[PDB]
Amino acid sequence: SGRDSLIFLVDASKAMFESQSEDELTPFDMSIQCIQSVYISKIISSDRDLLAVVFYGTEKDKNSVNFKNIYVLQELDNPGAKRILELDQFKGQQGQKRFQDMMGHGSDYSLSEVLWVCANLFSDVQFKMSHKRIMLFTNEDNPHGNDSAKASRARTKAGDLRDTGIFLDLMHLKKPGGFDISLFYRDIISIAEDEVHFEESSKLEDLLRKVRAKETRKRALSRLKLKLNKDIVISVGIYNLVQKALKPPPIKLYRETNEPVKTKTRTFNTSTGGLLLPSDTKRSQIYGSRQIILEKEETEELKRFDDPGLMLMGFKPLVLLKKHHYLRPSLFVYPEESLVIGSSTLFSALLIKCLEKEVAALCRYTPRRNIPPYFVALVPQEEELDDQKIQVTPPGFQLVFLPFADDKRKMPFTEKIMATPEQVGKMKAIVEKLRFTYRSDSFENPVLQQHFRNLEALALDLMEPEQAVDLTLPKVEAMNKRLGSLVDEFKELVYPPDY
Amino acid sequence: NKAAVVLCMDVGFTMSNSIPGIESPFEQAKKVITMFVQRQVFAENKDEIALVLFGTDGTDNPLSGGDQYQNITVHRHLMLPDFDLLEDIESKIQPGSQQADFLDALIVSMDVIQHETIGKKFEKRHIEIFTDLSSRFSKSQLDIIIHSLKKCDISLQFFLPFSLGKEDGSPFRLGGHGPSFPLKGITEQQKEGLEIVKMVMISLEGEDGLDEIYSFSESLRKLCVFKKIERHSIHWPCRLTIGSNLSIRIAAYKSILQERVKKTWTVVDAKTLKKEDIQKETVYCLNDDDETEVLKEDIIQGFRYGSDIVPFSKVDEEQMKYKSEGKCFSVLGFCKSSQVQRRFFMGNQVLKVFAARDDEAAAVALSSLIHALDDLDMVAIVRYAYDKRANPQVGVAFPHIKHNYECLVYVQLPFMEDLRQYMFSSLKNSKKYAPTEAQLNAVDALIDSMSLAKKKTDTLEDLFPTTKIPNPRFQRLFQCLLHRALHPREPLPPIQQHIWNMLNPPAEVTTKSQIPLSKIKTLFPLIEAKK
DNA sequence: CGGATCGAGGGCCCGATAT
DNA sequence: GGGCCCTCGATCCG
Repeated sequence: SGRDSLIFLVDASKAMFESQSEDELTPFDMSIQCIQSVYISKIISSDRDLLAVVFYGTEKDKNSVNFKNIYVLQELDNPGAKRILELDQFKGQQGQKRFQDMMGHGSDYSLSEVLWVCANLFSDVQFKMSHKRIMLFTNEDNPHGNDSAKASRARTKAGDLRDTGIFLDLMHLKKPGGFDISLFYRDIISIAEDEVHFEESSKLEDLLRKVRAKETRKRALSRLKLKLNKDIVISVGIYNLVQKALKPPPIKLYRETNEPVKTKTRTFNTSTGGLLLPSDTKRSQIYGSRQIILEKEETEELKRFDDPGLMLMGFKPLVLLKKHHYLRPSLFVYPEESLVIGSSTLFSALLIKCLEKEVAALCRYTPRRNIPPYFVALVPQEEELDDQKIQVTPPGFQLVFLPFADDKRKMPFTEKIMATPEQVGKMKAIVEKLRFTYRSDSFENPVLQQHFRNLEALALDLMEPEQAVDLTLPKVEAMNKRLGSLVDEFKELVYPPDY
Repeated sequence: NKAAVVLCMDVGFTMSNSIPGIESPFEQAKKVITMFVQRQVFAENKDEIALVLFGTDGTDNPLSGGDQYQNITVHRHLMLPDFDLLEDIESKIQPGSQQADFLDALIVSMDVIQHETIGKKFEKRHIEIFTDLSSRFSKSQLDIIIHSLKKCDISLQFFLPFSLGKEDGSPFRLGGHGPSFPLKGITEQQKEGLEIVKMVMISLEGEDGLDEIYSFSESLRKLCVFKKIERHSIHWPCRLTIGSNLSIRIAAYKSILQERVKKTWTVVDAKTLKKEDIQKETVYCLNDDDETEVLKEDIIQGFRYGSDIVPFSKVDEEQMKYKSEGKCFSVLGFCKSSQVQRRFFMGNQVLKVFAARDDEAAAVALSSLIHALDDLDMVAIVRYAYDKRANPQVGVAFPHIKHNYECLVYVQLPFMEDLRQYMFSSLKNSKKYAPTEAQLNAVDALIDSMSLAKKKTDTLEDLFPTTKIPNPRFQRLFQCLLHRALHPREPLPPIQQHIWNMLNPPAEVTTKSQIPLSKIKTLFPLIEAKK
């Protein structure tokens, strides 16, 4: 385990304050808002990651070694309410005025010194940095095009950073005449063994989605063995790409110090009063008069069936897998070359041929020791990149949980009554008029949004609490505006009785 | 939901005749009966179970006029099953040497139901016959048997060692999928008995009555044995709001819901064996540098907001927290089927939204939406909450039309916070991991050889329907619980072979896969990580 | 060092219920 | 009494 370090580097040149002739906010405004959004999400998520905000090309310089035109607004530290409040002072057109007043802009910088300060910022962290990452927000496709020396020194220092283990990711912004990687950023950025690059960002939603993709390093939920046969065993990593985000658990404090209180739940005897050993305890189940006694080992021994891992059963065509047989949220299977070498090759061959034949790999999934198995279907998932070339669907297998005979519940038999084609045609018109585009990120959890809005407001000890509006509620009035006559006409045709 | 079940087991000599590799139909039927009774015993459902054995050495029966229905013993009268009955099945009941008329035994079972059900005690009446049909029989009272079954409203279920279905369609592992009965084991006498069994089932439940005749093997890997005594699912009403004036009152139930352990393991003392002697006390000590005991009253509630720790008492929380607008099924909108991908499904249940019972206008109003979404290939994005206290959900509502029923299927979808975005390395163009044409043609032969589907009929037959197989957790738990109740000195028994046989794919798939697996082993290199 | 799971809390319907 | 739902606590791996 370890704490991740993330540094946000923002360009503050004249071009950054230009709304590059579109209705979207200037790249500087886009950057500041994106940074703020990441900070809040990092507070919401259960991650210890350390964040930092560094500006370059500013007249006022504030940094460790006093390099000209480098302002380190925030050092590498935990996300805070106060930090987001500081970022809010630069958000917007009103925030842009505040930025130009607090610190200058459009000053001659030196990317070599900029990366030098950033690296020196990771130097000053004491806890083990699992991943070191710098995200450069800029709209200048060829910086130091005029200065040859500054450009070569920057290329050299970028190489020194990659050799250290620091990741360099470009957040290229709207540039008149497009943004060119070949001019600059092509050699500096840290690339991948498996290759090329997302396209230039024009909307904040696109920047945030690209930022959030490389935001946190892939964290495998479990590393299991996928046994094709007793002798053919490849290693796979199970990742939870969707996981229900819940309200953080409360912390028990003290009325005066307001420091955390540790809870020690001790189990002891009634007759004696002293702490009881686990060997002296047994498990019981009483059926009527009979009492069945089992040891803790026996209660776990009965749970025992397969060893942890995935056991390939065979290949079932996707048509047989029904959409209504969902039990628990699906997982993502990706190979793990780190444990068994040659896994990725067989995994790739299996994925390609499964997609070609439109068939899923049926397995007997046992996540941990002494756990009963469950049949899962590894559905071949093809890679999808959006127009910004951000990976919307990673390539691999979706672990679809299949229910047992016990999980399928009996249904209450009702008589089939079919509607006339006129009523269906009218409902078709209603559907066609209320048609809309569904996005996975279309809605925000109102309970969480309200909880963290409340904590933010209590956190500034002055803010009244921030009322999150439930996005899950329908635009009633907009829908009534969209369909006025149709609703009453259909209501008269389908609902003729009064009641 | 109560029900009188009488299990009519053939214990005749022919049940003892065993065919090589296959457990004798007597042991097979015994395994099935034990499977049924174990579930009925440990979940403590009020259905009463009686046991009649036909082909016994002796005669213990209420119908004995003119030495009729001889060698039939009512071992257990209709009453709540207990551990003594399970112990008797396990070892006390032994196979007999005579043969009886299975229809005569059915009449004995009917007399049990007719007399022990007085006072409308049972909601459902059910008889389960376990025989091999190798015994000769008389067709004399068949017309009366059918009449008494209908007038008494008693349903039947037959269990044979071989199945009829693959008989008409044309090694051995019990509970396995596929080769679970010798095609060469049915006799002309068994065929004759089968034709009468078929006719009787059709006379009682129509054309679909034939689906209630199972083989012992498949009966072990299904829950069909409880089908007739299964308790109806609890449904609940709400209103599906498609907009103003367009809202439809519906009644939904949980279509899929993970069946979990009913009984809980109570912690007791090894000597006294009572939980009461064990007591759990909570102690508070400081989490910080110092571990001083913290007073339970002075403890105040707090929540973390990143680095800062803000004290927020439960009193203010209830007031400041998000107040849900109430339980509803309001439709947010409609989108194409392609936009909703199964990978985004969330929650731990699937809801089947049916039209409110005894409501014609709502039944048509819902049918119209179902067919409109089906014909247009569209779905409905809705907002759901079971109660005003429950947290709001956002999910998919798609049409689901079959010949008998019509309904909408709700599955919860994710919130922005729930979604997780990671970047995985591409494989389509991984220069380092791209497989050779021979490697791909080897996986091609493997997938073709290991196919779990069979498509004359030109219809696709699933050879490994997992949704029909019961969760091994339960029958394994019942096995161990009974073994400890009857043999306390002996340690826990191993997993019964039929459970492994029912969990593994059909022998034909395993045999077919042997050759391509050996070719891919050599073609696909596997090596352990050490350095 | 997070998930999955499992007690033990909480709040609405419904046959016996003293009224 | 039965189903429902939510919130912690105890159990194991990354």
